Amino acid sequence: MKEFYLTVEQIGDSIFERYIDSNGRERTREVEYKPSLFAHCPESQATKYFDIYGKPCTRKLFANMRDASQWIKRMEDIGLEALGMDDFKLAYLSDTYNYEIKYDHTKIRVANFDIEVTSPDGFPEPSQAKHPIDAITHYDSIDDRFYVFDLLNSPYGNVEEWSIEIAAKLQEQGGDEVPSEIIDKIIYMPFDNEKELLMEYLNFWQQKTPVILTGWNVESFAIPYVYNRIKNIFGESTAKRLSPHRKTRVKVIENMYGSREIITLFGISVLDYIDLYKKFSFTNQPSYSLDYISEFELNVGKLKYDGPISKLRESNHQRYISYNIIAVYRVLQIDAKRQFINLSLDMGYYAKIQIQSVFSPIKTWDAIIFNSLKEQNKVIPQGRSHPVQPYPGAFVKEPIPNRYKYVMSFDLTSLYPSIIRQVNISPETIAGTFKVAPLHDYINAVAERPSDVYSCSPNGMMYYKDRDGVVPTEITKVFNQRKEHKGYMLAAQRNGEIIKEALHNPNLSVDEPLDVDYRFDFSDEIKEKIKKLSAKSLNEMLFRAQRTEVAGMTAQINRKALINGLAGALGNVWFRYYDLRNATAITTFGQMALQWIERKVNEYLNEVCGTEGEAFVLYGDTDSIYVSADKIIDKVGESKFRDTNHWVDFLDKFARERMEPAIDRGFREMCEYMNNKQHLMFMDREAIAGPPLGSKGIGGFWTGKKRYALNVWDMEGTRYAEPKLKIMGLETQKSSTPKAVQKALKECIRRMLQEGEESLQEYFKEFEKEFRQLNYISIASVSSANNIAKYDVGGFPGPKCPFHIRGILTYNRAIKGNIDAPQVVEGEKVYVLPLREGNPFGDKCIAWPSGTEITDLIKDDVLHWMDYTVLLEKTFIKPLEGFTSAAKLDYEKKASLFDMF
DNA sequence: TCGATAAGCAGTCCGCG
DNA sequence: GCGGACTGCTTAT
Ligand SMILES: Cc1cn([C@H]2C[C@H](O)[C@@H](COP(=O)(O)OP(=O)(O)OP(=O)(O)O)O2)c(=O)[nH]c1=O
Ligand SMILES: [Ca+2]
Ligand SMILES: [Ca+2]
Ligand SMILES: [Ca+2]
Ligand SMILES: [Ca+2]
Ligand SMILES: [Ca+2]
Repeated sequence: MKEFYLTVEQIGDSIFERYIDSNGRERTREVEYKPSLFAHCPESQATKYFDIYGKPCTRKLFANMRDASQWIKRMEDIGLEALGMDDFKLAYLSDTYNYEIKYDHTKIRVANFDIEVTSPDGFPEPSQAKHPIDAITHYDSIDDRFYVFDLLNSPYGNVEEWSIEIAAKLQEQGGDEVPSEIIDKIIYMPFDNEKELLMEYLNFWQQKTPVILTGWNVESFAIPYVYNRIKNIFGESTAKRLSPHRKTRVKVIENMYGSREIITLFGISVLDYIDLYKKFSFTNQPSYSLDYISEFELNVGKLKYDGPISKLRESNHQRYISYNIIAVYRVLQIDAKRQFINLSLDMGYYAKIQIQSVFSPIKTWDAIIFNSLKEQNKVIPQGRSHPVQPYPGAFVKEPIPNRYKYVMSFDLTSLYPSIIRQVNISPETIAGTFKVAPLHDYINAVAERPSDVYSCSPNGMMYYKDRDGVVPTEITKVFNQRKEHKGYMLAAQRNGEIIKEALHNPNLSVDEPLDVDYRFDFSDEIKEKIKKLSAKSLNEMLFRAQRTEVAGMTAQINRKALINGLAGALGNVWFRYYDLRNATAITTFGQMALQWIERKVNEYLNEVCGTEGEAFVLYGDTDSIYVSADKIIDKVGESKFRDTNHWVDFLDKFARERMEPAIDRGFREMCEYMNNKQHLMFMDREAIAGPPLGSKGIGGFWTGKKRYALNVWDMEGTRYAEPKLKIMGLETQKSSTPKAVQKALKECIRRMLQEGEESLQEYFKEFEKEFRQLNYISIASVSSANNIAKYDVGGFPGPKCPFHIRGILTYNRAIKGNIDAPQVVEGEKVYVLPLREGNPFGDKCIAWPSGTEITDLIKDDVLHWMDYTVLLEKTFIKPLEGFTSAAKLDYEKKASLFDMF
């Protein structure tokens, strides 16, 4: 097999590399790598190395990496550019793996672990590590085993061995319900003392050294705790055995308001799953506790136990260990669904970076571009310092707030990367500038044509047309990957809808789910078989289809994020290729493209309708337009349609056969006007929206920019079994909105769009009547909590204290003198509830850690004093008033002359 | 929260005769 | 009461 790296590090003048050799074995080597860097040289000096601008360079080969680094410093002292890849391990990988890396995941040791630490005096600080580690569960992907290290004797209590038999039993049998599918994969090791546990853990680690190390909060808690605890008991040298090269570093992570420490383990790639989830999931969650996320992702119930976690080991060691094991498994289950480890491996090996560098789009692109240029013997420029400067972004149209009955939307494919490719925007393709007119002059095609030679953006930039820049070349490769995965995602989605339709008529039989590839549209044969399947088999196929869609989503949306990240990186001062001329060339072109096509679409539809100056485009944001289709429907007449699907088909046909060719013509003209390299503005129909045929539903409404709701029948070619609400920006979509209120507001919107005013009024009256029965957590607002200390003046709110911070201060006074009470953590999220006048907490609100029940000794008081009236007005009535006033609708029935009867 | 801009709403402070 | 200036937070793209 072809060899591939596992990890790479620079330690002084050595590269330490772990890799898989040609026989599939894991090996380690130390290489005295001699790096090369570059200086510009005279034209008269023959060379094969040229910088990205075609200027000749001489290669300087250094005796060692320290010499190269020192040379860079002296070049800065002299005032001359030191060219080349200054991150020597990236150059090492580029030299050692000079081919497309083919990796085998089955050879990569992926470790998932979780520790338990009993602490009687609050949160066990990892930097102090003053309490015994009393459980470790460590799952190894190569062995496919859960290794459980269980401390039986502690200063906080001596316990009996954990029982695998009780663990397996149902909770209704007094068991822990450790899933049957992992029971046979548990290797249980009890220990008489903590020293023996840790020494054995280190020996085990030495034998089965993680390449990828993950878990939940492992980077911020488990790893620093283990390192520091071992350091405290045994000394530094023993603690450093967590690194295969025996090198570690305390790394200070700084943010806007403070800093924290993590432990860098040289020769390991830590991908904390909480951070993978935050980067790759495109959710914003009210809580990031593993129980919360597990419930959300997997629909598994919260791990239930009695009493505080600090007393769980002594009271119920059996459950304590079982829950530690289950916690490790839950992360594996989330990964089986979301496939973020797979994604990280894919991207990391593609870029030829340390796998953990996938968190950095700048590092990822630096390596991709470096490797690409190196293939041509080209030499990358030195990174430079730049002052942070604001720059303009997208255009967003101001909508007229209203109901909008029939709506068809259109959206440009991968806009910013398509602009880069079309215009040919790259550091080395800049050709010069032209004299800019106001943007509206380009939008209306009245400005002078920018160039007859070069490809242009309306920000004034011109670009070469003779050859693709490296940025366009490399962005295209990843775009093509993204496109393939999006195809699989949408097929799985369409396949899901076929199964949903079939589920209306399940067969009374005993059968099996069909063995099918959900990434491809179901054949006629598969469709016929599906229509004969039981509900049991259909539901299993639906689950599998949806899992396939999720896998496709992960792969596509994050490749989209990477390519959009390249466009963004051009506006980040830390990027080697930072250039506001290029960043603004993209964003300004986008503003033109949107408003240009708004004009073209209005012109086309006014022509087909025989009108003049009417606005068919009601809204647009960045690269999308929303077109009022009322007049199109009315031209045939609603009476002519058999059912909802009939007019959806009609609009689908109209969009594809009439509107898209008109849009294409408009963009081809724009390409000519800007003299671009290649026409790549591809705007396709996205949504078809409207009320159900014959209903009083309003179809859709806008309240303002980035705030709208549509009743969608078809999305990008997926024809839904049931209409789907596309709600953007409204409170139903905000993690800050109480859970039960999101739900209520969504139903109000559903009724508005699908059923009409009277239905909305019926629901509102009921919610208002019953909402005080809702669980307090379900009606609590959510907020991130920053700068608690800034606004804390002797335990009371300082000037300008935010509402949620005031709530935290209230909580802090209420729990004062309790080392056991859950502390609000700076930077994390809180639930917030308003309090009625004259409450014993002495303020108008209280807040506590999100994803948790408020502590028992104040819970009863919070419940008694919760201000339901304020809660309803602020979170429910105010947003609903916004929706209905925009839609020109009343949520309460207005008095009429009929009331006389 | 270590790892592009536009723009919405909640809330504080305080003016607005 | 509402709005503008400002902070804080959370979206859409
Ligand atoms: C979502 C997103 C978009 N954008 C910019 C770049 C996008 O090209 C542009 C439009 O966003 P989208 O329409 O969401 O995405 P897209 O056009 O890139 O891809 P597609 O429609 O094919 O799924 O907005 C960002 O800069 N960062 C982001 O995170
Ligand atoms: Ca735990
Ligand atoms: Ca788009
Ligand atoms: Ca599309
Ligand atoms: Ca059937
Ligand atoms: Ca879009």
